[PDB]
Amino acid sequence: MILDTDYITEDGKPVIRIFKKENGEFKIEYDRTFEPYFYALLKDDSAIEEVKKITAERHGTVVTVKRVEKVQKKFLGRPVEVWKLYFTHPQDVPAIRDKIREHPAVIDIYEYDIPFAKRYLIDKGLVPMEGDEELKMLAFAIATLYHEGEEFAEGPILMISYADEEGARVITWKNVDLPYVDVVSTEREMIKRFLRVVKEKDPDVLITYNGDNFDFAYLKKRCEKLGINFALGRDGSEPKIQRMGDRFAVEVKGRIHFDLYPVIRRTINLPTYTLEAVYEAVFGQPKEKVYAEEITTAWETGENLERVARYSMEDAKVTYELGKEFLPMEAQLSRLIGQSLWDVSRSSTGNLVEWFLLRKAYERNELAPNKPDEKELARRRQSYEGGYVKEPERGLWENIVYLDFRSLYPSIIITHNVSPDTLNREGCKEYDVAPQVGHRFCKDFPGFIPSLLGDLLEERQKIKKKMKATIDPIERKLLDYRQRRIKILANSYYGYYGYARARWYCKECAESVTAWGREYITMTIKEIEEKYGFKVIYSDTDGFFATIPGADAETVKKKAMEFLKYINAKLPGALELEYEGFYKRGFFVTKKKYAVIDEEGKITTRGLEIVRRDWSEIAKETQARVLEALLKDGDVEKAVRIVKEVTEKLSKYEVPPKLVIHIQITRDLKDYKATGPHVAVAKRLAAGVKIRPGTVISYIVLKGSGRIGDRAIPFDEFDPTKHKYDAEYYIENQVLPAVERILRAFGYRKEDLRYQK
DNA sequence: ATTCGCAGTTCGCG
DNA sequence: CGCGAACTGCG
Ligand SMILES: Nc1ncnc2c1ncn2[C@@H]1OC[C@H](OP(=O)(O)OP(=O)(O)OP(=O)(O)O)[C@H]1O
Ligand SMILES: [Mg+2]
Repeated sequence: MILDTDYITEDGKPVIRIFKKENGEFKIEYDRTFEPYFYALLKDDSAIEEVKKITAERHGTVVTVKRVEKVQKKFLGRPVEVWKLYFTHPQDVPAIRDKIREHPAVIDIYEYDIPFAKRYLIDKGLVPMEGDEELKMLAFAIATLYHEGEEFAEGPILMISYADEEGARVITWKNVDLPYVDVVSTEREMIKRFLRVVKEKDPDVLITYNGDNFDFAYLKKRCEKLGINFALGRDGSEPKIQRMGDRFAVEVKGRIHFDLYPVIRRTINLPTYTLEAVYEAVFGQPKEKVYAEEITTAWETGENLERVARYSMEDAKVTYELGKEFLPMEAQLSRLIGQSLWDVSRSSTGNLVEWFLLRKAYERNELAPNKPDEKELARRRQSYEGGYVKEPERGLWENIVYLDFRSLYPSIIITHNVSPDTLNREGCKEYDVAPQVGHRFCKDFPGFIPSLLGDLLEERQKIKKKMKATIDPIERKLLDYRQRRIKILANSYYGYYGYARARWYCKECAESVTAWGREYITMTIKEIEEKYGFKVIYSDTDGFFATIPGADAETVKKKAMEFLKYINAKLPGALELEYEGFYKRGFFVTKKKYAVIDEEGKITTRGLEIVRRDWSEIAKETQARVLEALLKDGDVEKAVRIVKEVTEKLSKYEVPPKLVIHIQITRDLKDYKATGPHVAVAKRLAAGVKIRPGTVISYIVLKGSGRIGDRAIPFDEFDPTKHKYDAEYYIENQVLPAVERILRAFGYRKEDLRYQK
């Protein structure tokens, strides 16, 4: 099982390093034979010798062209012969590719911007994480002595806990008597103790939670203080850090640093991403949280250190369980894209498509295009129209059915052969003309990209069928996450057409897939109203909510199933309309804001203020309560009593202050053109932190009139006595708007609700 | 740093 | 105050 790939330089030569474990043994393979290259299209084959003389220099040493080869490639399905220019070192290309393209005898060059490590996997035909090997893995987490100081790693690490299959152990240098706690002399003795354990446990996957930005960054800066060689890797190297765009990540060579934080962010969407809520949302079991202020206060006095070692023991055991459930999900995802697990688990969806097509373009012998310069990327500022959101029928309806298309946008690409190489190809015999935009796509041959999208949806349906055949609630819950990732990955190919930095950028292909679907969802809605006589309530892009105004649930289900028989046969190719779910009652506020319930006791909310992160907890709590009462048995008279019991309770001072709103800071400190209630909290207290993009600023609005921007004052600087809370504003700006937008369909102009006296 | 459609707060500002 | 620009997060 190829774990990862790498390359180093020995005396000006490249040495590919293949990290793999096979038959239960770790092994490194070195390949000094592989050679970098990039293709060049020439006007004539007589001017190749005058091109074989181009010379540059990287660091004061001459750059030449090693070997030259003549191959036949296919540019967007068009045959072409380009010259393959081999070089001695991968870094020779960026020093000479710009001098070669400026040559008057060349037309253009391709495949000059690609990592030499990923090039070895694209060529040769190697897929990481491919095999039946059982990977030995352990998770670890650390506890720090954190005062409210300034420097990052000024406080020492107190206890490094780790957990594998044998259990969770803690290593501290303080007097703690527990079965799983290892006591050492000083902080230096436990860091070298952790190295002794990592080398002894022999793991291939190092699991951490936010270890990219904290743990490895903390242990490193702490070893700078103690002068310790943090040789974690199989190669014997210290954990290397690579900056990804803005943030950074840490890799351990010879192993796989599995940071669960970037993976779980995309896998499941939750209000908070603390390890307590993640373990609760995945395993249904509560986990306690002790804070650094509680840890520091407990370590200074030397008392209550049993909980700190108990909490740290939980962090290692919880991280290992999570890292064990999500590893097969990222292992297969690494097999699809064909790159290292460390890259795939933390890279964007746009790069996963980039790595996948480059591997396929080498199989199809397709010469991949290039990324745009400033000129071409400026042309791609064009926008297109896509998505038909129907104005919903405001009010409460019953016995509603949600019939949504199954992978609408990818199926349109597969069925209509939507591809840049099929777009307006003059000469073919069969065309598929797109609505409104008028683009036509050749169908004589399977175009590049639709042929790849077919097998991706087959890998998702296999996971969908495993869910039905699985009785384990947690094991089937992970499969729901896997089939959901393939859905997001498939639609990324459609958005990849609209991506300005995409190699296979085709706005026409993107605008056509949006032209379709808009035609399909409007066609499908009219077939339900004119025939069968459904009352379509609201549609977004893939489906709609339809019902019969008076028929019971039995008639609506049967008639909807017959409608599925009378649409799928009419829809061509991969286009299919499926029965996703029936619902007892459902409220539709406005566009993309609605609530719905199953026949079984549960509530599903989409777009409403409950899911919004930047709202007061009382606004989400009350809105969920008035929704829970409405969908259970109507009883709006009882729901109105709920909207008044909190406003009257808001007259007196609130419960221990919820009413915390959360808005992170985008842009950069002062790059704003307008300051709201937050940002003003960032403008103040800035002389503070770096105020880097992505910092949540939670404030509390108090005092009285005017601002807003001048009435907050966050949460860390709050006092219920000297700083009189408002107990208002939230009755007009938080709670009441998120509620009136619901009850207004019943005839309440907010004249009711309050007042006293 | 896949695409676009979407409701909404906030408020400087003639 | 009504309207628009900026800003936030969700689908
Ligand atoms: N991030 C996205 N960007 C653009 N279009 C998207 C995105 N996610 C989805 N879409 C597209 O817009 C809607 C549609 O995603 P559905 O919620 O309707 O779910 P499925 O149909 O894919 O999969 P199912 O049958 O429910 O199992 C998808 O085509
Ligand atoms: Mg969805």
